[PDB]
Amino acid sequence: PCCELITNISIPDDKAQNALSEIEDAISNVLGKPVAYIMSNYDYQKNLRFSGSNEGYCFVRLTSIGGINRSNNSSLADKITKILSNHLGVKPRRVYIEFRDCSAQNFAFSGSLFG
Amino acid sequence: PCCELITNISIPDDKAQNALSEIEDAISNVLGKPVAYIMSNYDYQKNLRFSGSNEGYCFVRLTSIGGINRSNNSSLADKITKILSNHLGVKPRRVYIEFRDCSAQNFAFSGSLFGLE
Amino acid sequence: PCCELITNISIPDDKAQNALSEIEDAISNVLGKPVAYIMSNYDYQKNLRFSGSNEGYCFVRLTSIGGINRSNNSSLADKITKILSNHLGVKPRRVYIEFRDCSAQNFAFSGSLFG
Repeated sequence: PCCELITNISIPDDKAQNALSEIEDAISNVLGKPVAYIMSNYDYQKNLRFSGSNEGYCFVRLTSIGGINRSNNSSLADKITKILSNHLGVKPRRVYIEFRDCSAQNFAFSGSLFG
Repeated sequence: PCCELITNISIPDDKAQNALSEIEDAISNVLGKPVAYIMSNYDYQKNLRFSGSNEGYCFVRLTSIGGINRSNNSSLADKITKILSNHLGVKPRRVYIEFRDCSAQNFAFSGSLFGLE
Repeated sequence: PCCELITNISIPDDKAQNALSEIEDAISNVLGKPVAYIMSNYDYQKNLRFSGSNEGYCFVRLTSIGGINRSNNSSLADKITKILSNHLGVKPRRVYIEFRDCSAQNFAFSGSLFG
């Protein structure tokens, strides 16, 4: 799975990595997908806006081959939002999360398709 | 909705904010979605290329829970492209826009999924 | 087509664009699409993580209106991974590629829908 965090909140690299690691743990726990396949990123975007302002805000896009369903999505939305509020100080009402279900045939690793 | 602008065109932060605000207004007008629900971003990507060169270019990805259809897409393609050319100086022929639909069950706000039930 | 490269490997702009040019060539060949239609990007993301570490890694998202299929995906997965290993020094096993199909109705160019 892939976890893209896009935020106008700035924290040092170790603390950014710490937050990603906790999100990775939640993804591992809820989806049951192996660490080997988990990607995460903290993309600092100074011009990011939500609700017509540049106030602190986070958007997460989570892409997964399966595991995208009401139960998992609700669990991860709760967990990920809490992690972000804790480590980045973002208001829960300034956190959006998108869940994307993708097909195995549309992914490649080390130059070959999963199939 | 989420509106991700990716461009190799450098403009001052205040001007980037102004352009994003105008795009937000167009999105609200066409899709009927309140600004309160709109995310937008100006992602300066200096090495972004189109048609084999690093010449001025904009790519926009617009994601919305519904409202993705021929009439709305056409209207927003026209409105957004005009805003970009005006504010950024990009040539319309170097503006790409992608439209993405999302189900409410696959989108969360304040730690909870959108939709009922 | 659009090819978004996201990587925690930093290289100078001239070298970044060279890698992109080679990727563009490969895309043009495999998908039978002229360079005129190809967008590419090199997005340096220093905090990007894969498999639980911040070690050198490349993620590629390739979006096309059609041309997303086993043969094309397989061929491009092979070609793009080789390019990235050659040009960026990344290990093939830390190259992850996502292929996306987009409808022509959901893409616009020059202010008008495709096309």
